[PDB]
Amino acid sequence: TTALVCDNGSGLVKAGFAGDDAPRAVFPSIVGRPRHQGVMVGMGQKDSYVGDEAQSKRGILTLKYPIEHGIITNWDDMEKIWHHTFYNELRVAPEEHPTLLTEAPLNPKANREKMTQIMFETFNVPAMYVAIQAVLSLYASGRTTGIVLDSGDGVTHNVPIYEGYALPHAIMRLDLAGRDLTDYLMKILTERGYSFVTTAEREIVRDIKEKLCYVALDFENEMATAASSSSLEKSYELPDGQVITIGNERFRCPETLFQPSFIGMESAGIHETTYNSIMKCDIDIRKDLYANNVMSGGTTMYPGIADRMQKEITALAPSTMKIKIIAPPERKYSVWIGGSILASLSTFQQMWITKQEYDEAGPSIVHRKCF
Amino acid sequence: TTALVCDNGSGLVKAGFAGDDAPRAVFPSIVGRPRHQGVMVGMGQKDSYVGDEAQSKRGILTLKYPIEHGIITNWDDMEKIWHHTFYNELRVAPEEHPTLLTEAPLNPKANREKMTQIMFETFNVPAMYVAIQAVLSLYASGRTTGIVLDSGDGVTHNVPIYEGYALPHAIMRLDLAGRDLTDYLMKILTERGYSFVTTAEREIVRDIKEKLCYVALDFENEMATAASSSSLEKSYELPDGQVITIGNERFRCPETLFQPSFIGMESAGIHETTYNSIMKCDIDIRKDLYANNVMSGGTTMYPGIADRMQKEITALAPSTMKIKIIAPPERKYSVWIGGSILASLSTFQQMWITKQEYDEAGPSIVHRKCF
Amino acid sequence: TTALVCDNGSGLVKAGFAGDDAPRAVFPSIVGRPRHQGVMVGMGQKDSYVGDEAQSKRGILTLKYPIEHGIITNWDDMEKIWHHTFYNELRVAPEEHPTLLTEAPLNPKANREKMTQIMFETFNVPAMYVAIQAVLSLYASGRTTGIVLDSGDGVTHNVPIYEGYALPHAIMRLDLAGRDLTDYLMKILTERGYSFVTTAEREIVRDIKEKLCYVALDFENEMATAASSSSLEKSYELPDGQVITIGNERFRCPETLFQPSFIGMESAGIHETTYNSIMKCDIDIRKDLYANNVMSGGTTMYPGIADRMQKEITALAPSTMKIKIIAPPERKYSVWIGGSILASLSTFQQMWITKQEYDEAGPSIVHRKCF
Amino acid sequence: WXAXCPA
Amino acid sequence: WXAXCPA
Amino acid sequence: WXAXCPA
Ligand SMILES: Nc1ncnc2c1ncn2[C@@H]1O[C@H](COP(=O)(O)OP(=O)(O)O)[C@@H](O)[C@H]1O
Ligand SMILES: Nc1ncnc2c1ncn2[C@@H]1O[C@H](COP(=O)(O)OP(=O)(O)O)[C@@H](O)[C@H]1O
Ligand SMILES: Nc1ncnc2c1ncn2[C@@H]1O[C@H](COP(=O)(O)OP(=O)(O)O)[C@@H](O)[C@H]1O
Ligand SMILES: [Mg+2]
Ligand SMILES: [Mg+2]
Ligand SMILES: [Mg+2]
Repeated sequence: TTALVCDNGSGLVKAGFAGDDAPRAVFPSIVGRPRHQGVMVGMGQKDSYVGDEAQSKRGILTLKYPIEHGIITNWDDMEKIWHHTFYNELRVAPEEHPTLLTEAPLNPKANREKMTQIMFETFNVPAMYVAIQAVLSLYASGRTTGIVLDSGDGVTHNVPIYEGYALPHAIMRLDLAGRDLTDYLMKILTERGYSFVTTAEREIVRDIKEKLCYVALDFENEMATAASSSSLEKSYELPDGQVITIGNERFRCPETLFQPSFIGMESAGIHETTYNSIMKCDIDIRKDLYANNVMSGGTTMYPGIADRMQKEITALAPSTMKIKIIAPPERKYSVWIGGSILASLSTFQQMWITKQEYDEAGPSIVHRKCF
Repeated sequence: TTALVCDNGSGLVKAGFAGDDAPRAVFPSIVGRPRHQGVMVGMGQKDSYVGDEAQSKRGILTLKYPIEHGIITNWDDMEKIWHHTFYNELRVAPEEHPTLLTEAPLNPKANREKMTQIMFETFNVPAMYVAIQAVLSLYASGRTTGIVLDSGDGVTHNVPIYEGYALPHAIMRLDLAGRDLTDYLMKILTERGYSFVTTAEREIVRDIKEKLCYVALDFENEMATAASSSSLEKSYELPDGQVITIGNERFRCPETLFQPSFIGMESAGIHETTYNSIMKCDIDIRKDLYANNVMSGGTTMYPGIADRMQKEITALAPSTMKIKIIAPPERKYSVWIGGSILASLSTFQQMWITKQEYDEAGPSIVHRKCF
Repeated sequence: TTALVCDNGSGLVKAGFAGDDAPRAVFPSIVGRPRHQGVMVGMGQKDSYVGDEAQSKRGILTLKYPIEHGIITNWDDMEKIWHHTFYNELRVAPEEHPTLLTEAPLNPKANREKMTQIMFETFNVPAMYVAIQAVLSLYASGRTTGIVLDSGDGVTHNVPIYEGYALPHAIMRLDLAGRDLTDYLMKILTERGYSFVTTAEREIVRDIKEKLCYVALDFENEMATAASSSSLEKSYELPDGQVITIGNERFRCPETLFQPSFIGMESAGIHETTYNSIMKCDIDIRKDLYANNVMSGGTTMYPGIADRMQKEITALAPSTMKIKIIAPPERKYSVWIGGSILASLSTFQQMWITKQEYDEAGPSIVHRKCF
Repeated sequence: WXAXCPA
Repeated sequence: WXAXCPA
Repeated sequence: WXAXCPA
C-alpha cells in the first residue's frame, strides 16, 4: 500500500508511514532482560522487554542497546526491535508496505547486507531501501546544496553536498555522540559526588544531560564564572527522591564534542571536522557550503550549540566569507522527515529494491545505493 | 625532617616514615565506642577506642569504619584516627614531617579537599601530597609500564599506565572489595547455620575469610567436587571455643569478585573490568599491558587468584598474546612501599604542597596534582 | 671533511655521507609529542620524540609529519629532525661537512629559501646544495637520457631528461603519493569493517599497505576474481593480537595511482601523466624517452606496478615504439644513491653554495640550482 | 556517596 | 568493529 | 600550500 520509513537510530528508533510530517512512534532502541530471580510472585511474565516497556520498569533489567556507534552488534535484539516496532507500534503487516532504512556513512558492507537479508527473509517487505542519514536530513531541510552535521546517539558524521552531487571523499565520520557524552557525564559527575554505574542509572544520567546540559559560548570564561560562585547551578530530582546539584558539569559534558581530548580521543572537534570537510571540497563549492551549514541529530539540540559552532567556524573560516548555520526546531526528527519526503517522491518509486532483484542477486545487492 | 607516608585505607591504616621497606605500624581503621552501661565498676575509662585497642575489647563496642569504599563518611572519626596514628603509633609530631596520602581514583573532590583542610589546619604539616593507590603500587613494582589492579577493603580500581603515561580515560573503578566479600560470607554462612550479625561477629567472619577462603580455578568443577563429599571442608575455632565447618563457602565468598551478580551487582567481574581497561588504551599499548598485569591490595592475596585471573584474561585476550600476571608477595603493603619510594625521591621534593601554597590558594588547591 | 647527503623525504628521512652505496640512517620523518596526562611515574623524560623513538612509543604520542606533499609546514619540527639526524644518526658536526639536499620540482621558492636559511644559520654548514629528486634518481641509474617517475610519500613528479638536458616544461607533478594511498586504505578498510583513526593506527595502515598491497595487472578482471571467492585474501596481525583479512582492498589501495578519481581528484593516472610528459617533448626525443622509463621512490615498489604501467603506456604509445621500464631493486634509496654519486663528483665541487656567497647574497641565492 | 550508593 | 573500537 | 591544497 503505502511505504513506511523506519529510521533505526543508535539509541532511539523512529518509525512511521511515508508522507507524514512526524514519526508515528518514537521509543528507545533498548532491549532489556530480567536480571534478578524469577521469584514465586508470577502471573504472566516475559523473558525480554523491548522499547518503552523496558525503560518503564528498568529497575529490574539490564538494558542492552542493540546499536551503538551506528552498528548493530546483537542481531537477535535488532530482530526483536524490528518485530516489536512493526507489530506493536505501527501495527501493520511488513509484507504489505515497503520499508526505507537509514544507515550512517562509512559503515561496513557486511552490516547493511545482514540488515537487508534479515528484513527480506524474516519479514516479507515487497521493497526496501537504505539511505544515508545526512542525505535524508538535507532532503528534510528542503535545499539541494549544503553540508549536513548529523550528530546522533552513536555517530556524528558530516556529508557535504553541492547541487545534489554528494562528494564521497570529503565525508568525515566521528564517533563522538550522545552515548559518549552520557558516559563522560557519568564519569565527571563523580567530582561533586553523585555517581551512576548501572544501566538504569545510565538512563538517569542521560535524562540529566538532556534536561540540564548546555554548550557554553566560551569554555574558559564559563568555567571561570562557574568557579566564581555564580548562578550556573541547577537542581535535578532523582526518581529515588534525592535532589542533586550540577555546577560546571553542565557545560563540560557537551564540551567533549569540541574537545575530544577530554575522553582521550585523538580526533578534532566537530567544528574542526566540519571545517576540514568543507576545505576538502572544490574551491568553488566552499563559499556555498559555508553559508548552508545544515545541522541535524539529537545531540545538536544543546542550548547555544549553534552559536558556539558558528563562532568556532568563523574563527577558522576566512573573514570575507559569510557563515550561516541552519538549526531547524525539528532537528530530532529531521532524518525521519527527510526519509518520509524521499519515500513519497514519484521519482524515487523506481529506485526501490524489489524482492525479485534480491532473489536474483542475493543479499549482496545493496551496493548501488551508495550516496 | 623526614617525610612520612600514611596510607589510610578503608579498613586497614598503614603508616610509616619514607625510605623504609615496610610500614612501621599497621592497625585496623576502626573507631569503637562503648555500647553497654558505664556501670559502677569504673576506674579509668575512655569514651572511644581507636585501632587495635578497639578490636582488642570489641565485645563491648560498636566498631564503625570511618572509611569505606574509599570515602570518609565520619570526619571526627578520622580526625581521631589520624591523631591516634601520629601520636601513638609513629610517636612523632606531625608539624615537623610532611605527610603523603593515598586516595582512590574516581573519588569526589570534596573528600580530598576536606582531608587537605583537616591535615593543614588541625595538624601543621609543612607539606603534604595526595597520590593514587595504583600509581604507588606501580612505583613499588619497580616498573614504569603496566596495568595495576588495587583491590583494597572498600574499593577495587584499575589504572593502566604505559611508559609512565597513565590514561585517565581507561580507569575502571569497582565497588567489590573485602567488605563486600565479608558481608557475602556473613550472608552465606547462614546456609550451614553459623550466623554473624554484630560488628564483632563481622570481624570474626572477616578473619574466617582471611584464613580459609580461596579462589577456585574452575567454579563449576569446584562446586561439583564440594557437593560430592570431598575434603574441601576446613574447621575454624570461634573465640568462645565452638568449632565451625566451612564447605563450598570457601570459594563462594571470593567468587563474588569474578561474579558480581552474586550480591545483585550489575557490573562485570574483576577479570572483565581488567580486560576492558587494558583494551580501552591505544592499540599499540596493550602489547605491554597484557604482559604487565600488576596486582596489589589485601583481597588479591587469595590462594589461586593469580591463576584464575590469568586463565580468564587468556580466555578473553587473543590467543597469540602472552598473558603474564605479576603478584609480588608484598601485595598487602605494595601501595605503602610505593609511597615510601616516591616520597624519598629527589625529583618529588618539588611536588609537595607547601603550607604557603595552601594559604595563598585555600583548601581547594589539590587539583593540580591529579593522577 | 667529506660531504654528507641528507634526502629529507616527506615521511622517510634518509641521510649519509657521500660516496657510500646506501644511506647510513633511515628513520621516519615523524615528530611525536605526549598526548595523555602529565605523567604519574616520572623520573627522566622528554617533551618530544623524533624519528624511530617516536614510532617505538607511538601509543602515547600524536605523530605529526612536518613535511606534507614535499612541502615543509612545521619548521620547528623540521629543525628538530635535522638536529636529531645530524647529532644522533650520523653523529657528526654539521659545521664541518657540506650538506646536499633534495627538493621536489615545482615547489614553492619560499620553502627552499627557508630551508636554506635555517640550515645555513642554525647550523654552520660550509656549503649547501639543493637538487631535484628525479635528477638524482637519473644520476643513480647511471644513464644520461630518460624519464624519471619519482613517486615518494608526498609527491609524484615526472622530469624527462635527454642527454643531460632537462626539459623544464614537460615536468608534471602529481600530489598522489604514499600518504594519499594510506588515507584511501584507511577509508576503504571500513568495508570489511577494520577501521583505523589515530595516527598510530595510520602507521599500522601504512604497514598493512607496505606488506600486503599490490598492483593488479587488470583491475576489472582482478576485481571479478576477488569477488568470485578466490585466494586473494591475506591475513595481517595487529599489534594488539587480532588478525584481520584483506580481500579486494589489496589491489584497490594502489589503484588510486592509475585512477585518481577514487578520492575525487581530477588529475589523470601516473601512466597518463607520464605519457603526456613524453608527448610534451620534441618529436626526436620521445623514442629515447619511451625506452628509458626509470622508476624511483618508495611507492613504486608495489608488486606488478612495472608491468601494469608498461601495459598502459604501450596501449597509449604507438605500437611501433618499443616501451621499456627500468625498475632497479634499490628504488627506495635511488634518490639518495644519486645524491651520493653527484656529491662525490670532481666537477660538482665547484657548484656548492659557499658561506661567502650566502653572506654576500643573503638567503635568496638558491635560484640558480634550477634543473 | 550523596546520590547512588551510600557513602 | 572487528578491529579498532569495539562494535 | 597557501592557496589551493593545504600545505
Ligand atoms: N533536548 C535534548 N538535549 C540534549 N540532548 C538530546 C536532546 N534530545 C535528544 N538528545 C540526545 O540525542 C540522542 C539521540 O537523538 P536522535 O538523533 O533523535 O536519535 P538517534 O541518535 O537514534 O538518531 C540521545 O542519546 C539523547 O542523549
Ligand atoms: N591473606 C589474605 N587473604 C585474603 N584476604 C585478605 C588477606 N589479607 C588481607 N585481606 C583482606 O584485605 C582487606 C584490606 O587489606 P589491605 O589492602 O591491606 O587494606 P586496605 O584495603 O585498607 O588497603 C581486608 O579487609 C582483608 O579482608
Ligand atoms: N616495500 C614497499 N611496498 C609498498 N610501499 C612501500 C614499500 N616501501 C616503502 N613504501 C612506501 O613508500 C613511501 C615512502 O618511501 P620513500 O620513497 O623511501 O620515502 P620518501 O617518500 O620520503 O622518499 C612510504 O610511505 C611507504 O608507504
Ligand atoms: Mg540518527
Ligand atoms: Mg589500599
Ligand atoms: Mg622521496
